[PDB]
Amino acid sequence: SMYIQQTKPLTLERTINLYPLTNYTFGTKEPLYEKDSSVAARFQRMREEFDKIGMRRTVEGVLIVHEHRLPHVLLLQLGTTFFKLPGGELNPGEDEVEGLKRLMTEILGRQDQDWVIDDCIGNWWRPNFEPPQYPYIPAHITKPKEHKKLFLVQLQEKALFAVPKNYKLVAAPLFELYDNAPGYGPIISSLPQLLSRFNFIYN
Amino acid sequence: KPLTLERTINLYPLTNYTFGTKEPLYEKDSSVAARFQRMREEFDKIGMRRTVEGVLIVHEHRLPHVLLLQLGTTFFKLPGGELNPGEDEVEGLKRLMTEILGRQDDWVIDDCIGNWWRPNFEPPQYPYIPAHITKPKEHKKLFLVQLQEKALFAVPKNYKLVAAPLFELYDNAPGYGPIISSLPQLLSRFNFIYN
Repeated sequence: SMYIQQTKPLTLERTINLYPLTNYTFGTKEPLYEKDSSVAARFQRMREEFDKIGMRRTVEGVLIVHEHRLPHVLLLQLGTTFFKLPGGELNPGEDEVEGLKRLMTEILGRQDQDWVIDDCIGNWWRPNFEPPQYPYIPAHITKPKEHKKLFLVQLQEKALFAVPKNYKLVAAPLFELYDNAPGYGPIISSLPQLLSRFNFIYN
Repeated sequence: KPLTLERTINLYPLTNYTFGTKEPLYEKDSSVAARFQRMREEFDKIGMRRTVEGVLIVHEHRLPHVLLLQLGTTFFKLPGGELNPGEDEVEGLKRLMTEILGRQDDWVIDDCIGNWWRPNFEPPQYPYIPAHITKPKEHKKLFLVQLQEKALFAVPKNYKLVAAPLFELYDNAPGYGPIISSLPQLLSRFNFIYN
């Protein structure tokens, strides 16, 4: 009866399976402390390291679930108001995906689980030892101080995480992130646009 | 590296392309009111409006620029338009590209870059489907269109084709709208080669 069809290229249509938020639960592991204690000290360390080992390379993972067919991104919350993606700083000679895998495990990994990381979703660059970041390398900037790379991390149907005691794991709908740098910063707030190309299935 | 981890794209100078001039193209709707009425009437007929849009990119001194169509001082748009019922999205975009930028006298489209959704017969659009919206009235799909090394475009008299740098678009929703101004973000995953 039926004819056999191709296969669409995954560049044209990238399909991702999403599962209920209630399929994902977490436990508690030992606290993970911030290396820097202030915004002034954060850019001092960044400056000190740049003179020695060059541009900082950070990688971040975007984990997506659904609740009633609405995509939600998983975020780490430190002390109510500071939201972040799981991820961090690569070591100087470290591969990007392997690095993110190590950092994903450090921050979310159970203690008794392999990460599927096959999609780059965007890049952000920091021209100066200062807050501003851009989804491009700004004109005339030859040595940016940080390169931040974002990846989509696909979840299995069910996952159990272990989260450092000082953090909470939350789930934010794309409509709460959209146009909301005050609440989530310029990177997390633009995930709705960065994620708009994926064809999500709601399982 | 897999194409899902690294898309490498070839960019060429803006001096590798010329503009031509053909006959004026006029919009199917004569006003803003009339534009949202036709959408209403057609949704009754054939359902959700399907539109497709192309992002054509060049470089100027190692800097990426998006090609936009300008309708006099303030109004900017991407090349694209409405698909016919049951039309292939990529073939439809190719038809619409030629209708706009092709002359009287060969588009490479391999990447989807974004999706936008219109919940009501009104201006606001979103890069996701809003809560409780089961019937969006328009679905807009965006593709990176890959340019040949050199090309000749034909631009209708009432339009100007302009090359907009990404820094001009970024965080400039009032100048360019929520879609055009978010193209820097949508293009950030690509690895551009400046030939």
